[PDB]
Amino acid sequence: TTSQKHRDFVAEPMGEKPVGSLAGIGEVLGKKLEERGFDKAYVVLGQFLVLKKDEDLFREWLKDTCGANAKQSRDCFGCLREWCDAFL
Amino acid sequence: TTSQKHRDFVAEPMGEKPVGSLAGIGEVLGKKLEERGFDKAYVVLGQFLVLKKDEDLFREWLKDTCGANAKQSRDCFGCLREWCDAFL
Amino acid sequence: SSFSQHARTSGRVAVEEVDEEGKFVRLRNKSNEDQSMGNWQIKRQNGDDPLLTYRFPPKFTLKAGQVVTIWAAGAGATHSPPTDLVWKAQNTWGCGNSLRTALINSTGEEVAMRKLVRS
Repeated sequence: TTSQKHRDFVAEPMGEKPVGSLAGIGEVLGKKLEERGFDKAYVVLGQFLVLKKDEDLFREWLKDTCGANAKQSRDCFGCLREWCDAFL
Repeated sequence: TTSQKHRDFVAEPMGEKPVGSLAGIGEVLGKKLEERGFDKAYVVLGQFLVLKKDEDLFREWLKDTCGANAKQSRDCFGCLREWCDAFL
Repeated sequence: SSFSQHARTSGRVAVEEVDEEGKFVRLRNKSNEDQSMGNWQIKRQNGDDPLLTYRFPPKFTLKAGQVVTIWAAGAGATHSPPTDLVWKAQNTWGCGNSLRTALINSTGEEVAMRKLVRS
């Protein structure tokens, strides 16, 4: 159901992990996000929080920022929601 | 150095504390932030993360958002920074 | 194990192991320095059940790399400080699909937590 990257991120607090540590973000999307400014995982976390944990708004923002597709956006959103419910 | 409210907030994860739980945020500031949309502690935390933990930018945004002063903004920034250092 | 573990540690002591059936809770000093845990507390929340709090003795030391295991009364272990403390006042740590274990210092600050969630 969930990739190993997802579980690895959810297991422990993010701290200062690179944006590439999120589930569903690889080298390409990671590079685009870093160019956009969100060059740390917790920054994407904060942008997730600002949209008040709404799935549609976060998925659409991610798609418009980097160009991800349905599966990558879904995995990133699910990982972030689980991390929030496990640590926040 | 810090008021009791600051210690109370820094002690534990925010969870679902309302904006009124933030150190340096009172009834007037809390009401203003809730009117703006920042209706929970985690929203302010996410907005703090988006500005990459910068003191100046965070305090400026707070000042332009609710009209808080130097003391309240300083307390808010300090409490959020220490909470991030403790749990995030 | 059907249980996913999520762990956070801010001090020298981490919540090393949490029993799935509520028999014991095992903590370890993952630092090279001994930690004094006088008046320290363990907070256990099992779903919506009322919080269960265990209190350490007013003076207690966990040396570097060592383990202290707080056993329940129903575990049938042998009480033997400083390595094995038995909670005779509580039958078991409790069971359910939401088990949160937090370590709290003498000042009331949460220094570690380990939460297990089952589908």
